[PDB]
Amino acid sequence: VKESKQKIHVGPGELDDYYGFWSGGHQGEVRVLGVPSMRELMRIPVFNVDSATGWGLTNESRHIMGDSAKFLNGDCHHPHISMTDGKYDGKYLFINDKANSRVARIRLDIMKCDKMITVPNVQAIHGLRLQKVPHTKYVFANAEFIIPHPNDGKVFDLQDENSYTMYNAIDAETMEMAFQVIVDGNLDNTDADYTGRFAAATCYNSEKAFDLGGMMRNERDWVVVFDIHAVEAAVKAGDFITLGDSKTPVLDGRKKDGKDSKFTRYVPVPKNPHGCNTSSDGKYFIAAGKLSPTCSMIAIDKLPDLFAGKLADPRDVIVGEPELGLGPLHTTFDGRGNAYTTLFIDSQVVKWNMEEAVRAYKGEKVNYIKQKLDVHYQPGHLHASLCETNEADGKWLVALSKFSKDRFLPVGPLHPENDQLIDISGDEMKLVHDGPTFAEPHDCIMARRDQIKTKKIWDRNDPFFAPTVEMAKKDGINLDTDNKVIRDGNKVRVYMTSMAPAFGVQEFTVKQGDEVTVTITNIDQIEDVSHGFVVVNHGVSMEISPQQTSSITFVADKPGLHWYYCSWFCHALHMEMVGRMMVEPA
Amino acid sequence: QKIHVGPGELDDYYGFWSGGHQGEVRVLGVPSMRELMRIPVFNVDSATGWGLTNESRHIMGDSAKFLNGDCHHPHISMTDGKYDGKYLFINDKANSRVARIRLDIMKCDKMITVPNVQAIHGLRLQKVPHTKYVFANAEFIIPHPNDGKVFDLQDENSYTMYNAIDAETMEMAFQVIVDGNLDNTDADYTGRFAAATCYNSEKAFDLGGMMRNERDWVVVFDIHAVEAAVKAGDFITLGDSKTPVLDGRKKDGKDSKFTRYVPVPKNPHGCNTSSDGKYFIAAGKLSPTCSMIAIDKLPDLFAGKLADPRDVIVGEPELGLGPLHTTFDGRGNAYTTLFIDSQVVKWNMEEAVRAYKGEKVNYIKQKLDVHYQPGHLHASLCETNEADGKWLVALSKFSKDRFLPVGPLHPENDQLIDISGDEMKLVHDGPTFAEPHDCIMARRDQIKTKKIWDRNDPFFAPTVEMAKKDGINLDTDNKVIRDGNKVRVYMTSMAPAFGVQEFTVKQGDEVTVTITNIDQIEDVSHGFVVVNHGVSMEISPQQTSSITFVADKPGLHWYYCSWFCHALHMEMVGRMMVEPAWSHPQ
Ligand code: CUZ
Ligand code: CUZ
Ligand code: CUA
Ligand code: CUA
Ligand SMILES: [Ca+2]
Ligand SMILES: [Ca+2]
Ligand SMILES: [Cl-]
Ligand SMILES: [Cl-]
Ligand SMILES: [Cl-]
Ligand SMILES: [K+]
Ligand SMILES: [K+]
Ligand code: NA
Ligand code: NA
Repeated sequence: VKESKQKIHVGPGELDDYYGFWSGGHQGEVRVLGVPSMRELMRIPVFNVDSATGWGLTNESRHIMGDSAKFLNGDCHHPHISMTDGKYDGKYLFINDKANSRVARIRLDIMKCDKMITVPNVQAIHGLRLQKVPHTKYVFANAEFIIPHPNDGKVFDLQDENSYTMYNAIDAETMEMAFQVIVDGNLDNTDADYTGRFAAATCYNSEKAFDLGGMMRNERDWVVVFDIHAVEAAVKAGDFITLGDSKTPVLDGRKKDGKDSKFTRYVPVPKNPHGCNTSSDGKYFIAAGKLSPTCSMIAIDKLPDLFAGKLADPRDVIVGEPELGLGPLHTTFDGRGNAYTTLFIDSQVVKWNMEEAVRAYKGEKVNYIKQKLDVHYQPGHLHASLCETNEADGKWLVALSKFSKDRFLPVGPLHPENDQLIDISGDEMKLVHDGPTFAEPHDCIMARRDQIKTKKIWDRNDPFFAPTVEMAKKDGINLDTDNKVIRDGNKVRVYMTSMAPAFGVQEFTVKQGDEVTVTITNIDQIEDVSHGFVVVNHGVSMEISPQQTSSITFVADKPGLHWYYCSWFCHALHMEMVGRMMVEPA
Repeated sequence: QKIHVGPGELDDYYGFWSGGHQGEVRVLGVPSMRELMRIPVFNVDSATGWGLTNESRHIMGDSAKFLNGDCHHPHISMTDGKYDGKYLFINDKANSRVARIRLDIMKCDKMITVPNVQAIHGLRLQKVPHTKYVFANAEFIIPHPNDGKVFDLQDENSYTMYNAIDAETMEMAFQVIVDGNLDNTDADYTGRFAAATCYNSEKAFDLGGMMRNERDWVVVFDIHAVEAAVKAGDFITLGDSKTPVLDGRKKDGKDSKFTRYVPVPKNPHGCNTSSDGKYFIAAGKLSPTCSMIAIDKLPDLFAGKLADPRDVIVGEPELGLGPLHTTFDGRGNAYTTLFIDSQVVKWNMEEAVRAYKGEKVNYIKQKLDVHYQPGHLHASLCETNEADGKWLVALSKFSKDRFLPVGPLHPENDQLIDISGDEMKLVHDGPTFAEPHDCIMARRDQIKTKKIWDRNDPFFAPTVEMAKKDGINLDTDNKVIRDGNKVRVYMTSMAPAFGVQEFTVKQGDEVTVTITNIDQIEDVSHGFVVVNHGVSMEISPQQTSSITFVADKPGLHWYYCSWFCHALHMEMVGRMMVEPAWSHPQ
């Protein structure tokens, strides 16, 4: 007998116990919450354009985004923290972009997106998870949609032999592509084991159809399992192809005339399975059945035998398939032997014992279902604290539901999502908080307070703005001290320091049509004294936090006097922290 | 007073938070302080497609080219000095705009760029007999014309103007040229008078210059006199704008018919009408005081019956360091933020008024420490004669240690204070992104929202007229219209299927996709994303939405529904097929 009775109120002056990193869904950002208060502490722009910080407007951010800076949107579902020996190391957060086919990396010491990649020769990055062991060497990412190769407009048929999608591995540290694996069917969600050898992904479109009925035709789709050791061996030996103008090694993981690839095995699983979740004891890949009212449990310790050809049937790695309820979508773990699964249709979270499900599969009469909790309403992902690590602590559970209906004040035709906090510390789940959120977070991830270490002020050598420091070097500029205007034909480069309540350059004059770059170094050393920079009626806006250098480029297309001001309230004389751009007529 | 809203309980008040330089409006429930909705206004919203869709860009006009805004001052329309819940208005200081939000659909439905001005900062609404005018301050002095010949702020044609917008039409009504500049503004409870603070009476551009005078002033506007001069045709126009412009400057020491200038120390900031209608209260900022202007003495001031503009001042209580803003409990007490001392001071207005007559009396009742450096503050219904004295939000600019570390950029701290009793009680610390400046609360029963769209809503009526030219009936048609190098796709949607699931175009075609969500069930919203084309929008039940993009890439391109709407949501998808340009003319 142990009861669920954790404190939920975080009063003035008290601090949260966990960080929560919420995906922003089709709003495109990442949100940092405090747990258990469920208050949003910070927003990290990633695929959105952020008016406040200038992400998407500044030269530093557009350099990280590359050519994809032309997009103003993203759709990000699956945030994950890098690991060392199967435990969070607090270094990086990665997330997908389903809308423009990207993966982004966030540095958790500065809480900024510091790298972004457009995955080549695919459409729509959905599923994303990280290698756990020995550490996060690879980010694994699913491309969801089957497309022609090449996609040059000659062939549109998804049944053609060169229409397919690929599993993607990105080098976590360099954020360059490592390899791609062609698969049969498509790819939904993915997870990795606790050794580094295996990863797995659900497939819902084994039919390679484009219509709803066609995509639901097969009694079973599959989870495809990847022998990452085998893939690495083939890349190391150089036997791969490349596609288009991308140098990424491409390996063929499709079945050929019934014959298995070295790189993959296809484990039949009902039906349009969705979630793909590694148990924290590392025993199971658990696929949520969605259209089937089940989960399927793949025994990871049978996968070597499967790939060695020792097993008569790929279904032999299935060791449990418990019946849970209508519309299972995702599963998480308390570290105590229980799994917790969302039932989208029944609108519940079901708590069940994994080892008892395995014994039921053998035909033992044993009830593995422990409890069903109503949630509100239609849950998608759920996440228990540290569930993606061998330190899963069984304390907090968030169920992220898609219809809030009557749970909050009405706010028009568009409704918030309902992310509900559930106490799982004891024998019974207890619903303790309804958290409304914008734009459909899909998944979230929690970390202990002590697993995240952040900078209080920027380092002057930070790679985030090192290209800008390089530009300054070519102009002979010492960013820490200089207040100067460089003139270069019709280009103008303003460099200034800033120190509340004054910009270091408070007026400058240019010619109508000049392309103006303004670089600002915040030389305040007091924590929290951020500055801003807005040029009135020019669409220019950006953050400069303590010891940061930030820069932005715009064309002075309007003759006359044009004011600029500090947007970050920074001092009693904030309103007076202004300057003038004077534009001489053409 | 209930502080906590548990699962299944609803908040008692709506809160409408400004987003500051993040550019949106945020809808909170009070007292839980949870964010229920985001309403994009000057920001580009990836989730709903605000700034990408044709409906939103139509409302933004040419200013749709800007991806940023800086909004500070949200206010709710009134009838006879009470909220009527029809509209919310807000400023854009970055690109000189005013936006209107329709509170039944919680969307921005109108936007205006204020002509011949730079930086719309202060904004407030006429109270009586209703909100006929939106009053808005242009903060920065500029030359007229601003054509690059003259830059001097001391030129006789360099000035700023006070701005009145017709609330219902969202067209300019008039502009009043003023001496000095403009900061914040409020209106009386008769409709005759508005008032604004000025901090740059010096017409300087440097910090020392702007602080030189011991007093600036609050300028008072006789709206009756302005309206009468407009009716009589007694006005000019500036540049290409037909807005009536009136001259409220002093000339050679003689007052305008339209304005009186009340000397007030010192770089004063907040300008707040007491809920009993007695006072304009200006916060002294650099002077440790507030100055109370007796509204019932203004008739005598404009009739030349007073010896000295100071004679309308009837109190100037000393409150503490850095008074910024004042609000009201409706019980005769005022509450003022002290930015420097980092407190809210509660004081009794009538006792301050007799202390100004020399009657020694302690008008200060309590000082509450806030965390840290408060800017605006807001008591529930403070802007109406229904000011109820229950809740107070102080919106602070430095959160320092009050929340978990999240890197060099910190959240703001908006603190909920119980003022229902004699003693202010700090109950909740609410972290927020991007610097909310002001917020406004409304009782739950003052806001009436629509659960699904009306098919004749003006928000998308232009789109309906477009469809009519094509013979479309949006409620039923699934058609692809071709028109040269334009393609107009019209479809219905109903979970989990798009009404048009594939279409074919030529490379280079300009494609418009119009979607009408014909689901009738509340909260069943759909989305639309074209992979790798930067296209994303919301379509909520009974809404029509449209978006335009170029099919610049040959081949098959998937589109999908971004709003989780159904168990088969992963499968609500379609295909755009783009025929290569080398197979088509040119
Ligand atoms: Cu993209 S899917 Cu269950 Cu993760 Cu939401
Ligand atoms: Cu724009 S100022 Cu006190 Cu309102 Cu923040
Ligand atoms: Cu710098 Cu406010
Ligand atoms: Cu329509 Cu999900
Ligand atoms: Ca299938
Ligand atoms: Ca002054
Ligand atoms: Cl998953
Ligand atoms: Cl238990
Ligand atoms: Cl104010
Ligand atoms: K939703
Ligand atoms: K701040
Ligand atoms: Na990159
Ligand atoms: Na307009």
